[PDB]
Amino acid sequence: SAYRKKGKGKGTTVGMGKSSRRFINMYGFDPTEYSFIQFVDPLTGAQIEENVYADIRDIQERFSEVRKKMVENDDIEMQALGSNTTIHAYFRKDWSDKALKIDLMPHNPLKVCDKTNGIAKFPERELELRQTGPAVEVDVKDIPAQEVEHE
Repeated sequence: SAYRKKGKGKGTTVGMGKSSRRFINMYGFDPTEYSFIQFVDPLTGAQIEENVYADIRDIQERFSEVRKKMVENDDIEMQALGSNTTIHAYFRKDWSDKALKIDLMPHNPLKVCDKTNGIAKFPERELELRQTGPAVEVDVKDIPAQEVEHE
């Protein structure tokens, strides 16, 4: 008697795969809104936030600071004092695209006193506050503005 059972020969087919995937997502936004009139002085260059119902009481209050530093700094003597009425009003375009520059004056007109030839004016009446000058429209970026610089 005799027997031979040779074999038991099998194999294995294994196979895996690396599953690695990167991803990058980021999006910001600068939601800014501003609708008002920018007040500025022609003399030096004061700055104040005025609106449709801007009250002189306010503009005069903050103005005190500007004028204070001006005279304090000691730069002039009567350059600013010589004239203190005309104000520069900076308006903003409808779509805040361009910037309008219009100057305005107070409602306190004066007159000259003299008892000798006091009629050196043209034949007109109702002489009231007239337009001191035309308006200047220029892009906020166009005008000489100290654009903020990134840190």
